[PDB]
Amino acid sequence: KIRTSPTFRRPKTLRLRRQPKYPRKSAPRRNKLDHYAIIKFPLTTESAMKKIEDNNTLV
RNA sequence: CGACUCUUAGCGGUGGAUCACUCGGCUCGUGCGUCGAUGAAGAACGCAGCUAGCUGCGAGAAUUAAUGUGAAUUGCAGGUUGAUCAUCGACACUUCGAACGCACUUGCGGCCCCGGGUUCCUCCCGGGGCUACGCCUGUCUGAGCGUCGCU
Ligand SMILES: [Mg+2]
Ligand SMILES: [Mg+2]
Ligand SMILES: [Mg+2]
Ligand SMILES: [Mg+2]
Ligand SMILES: [Mg+2]
Repeated sequence: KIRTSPTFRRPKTLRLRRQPKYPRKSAPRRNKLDHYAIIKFPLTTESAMKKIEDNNTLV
């Protein structure tokens, strides 16, 4: 071939993709942060009740 | 006289000594002599109907399963096919931390696979699995006017 540049760079190298012979974890972790765990409980204070009454919103 | 002061005694205060108790120490001896990338020691934050501390525990959060035991736990409520305790082999085990995508603000990514938008056509949202350094054996892809062999 021809060398038109004075510098030497590391040649392009083919690299494989991970192909494990066994998953490291037996099962995926259950999603502990779900919709039931998102909401804990509503608020019942004076400001919350007024906010529900007028602003059409929940707390 | 009366006040004040002093002494002694009774009683009452003040104080917490002495004595008697002791689920604590100290010392000696005996058997065993076991941590961690399958993530340790340590730290942080959370978890109880009423819970601050101590203790216990980890979003399955003062505990799940299993076994033994056999009618309680208790401060107040409430509700034998096994209550409560103990054992502990199944399961689970938040964030940091050797701490591991990059940094330490919990900020910013990349790749692959799923569920929402789509009805993959790409974005966007959610979920899951990987993405640290060094090193060993093997595999693949390479480099060298290094040593050569055929053209
Ligand atoms: Mg006196
Ligand atoms: Mg608490
Ligand atoms: Mg049980
Ligand atoms: Mg039982
Ligand atoms: Mg900064």
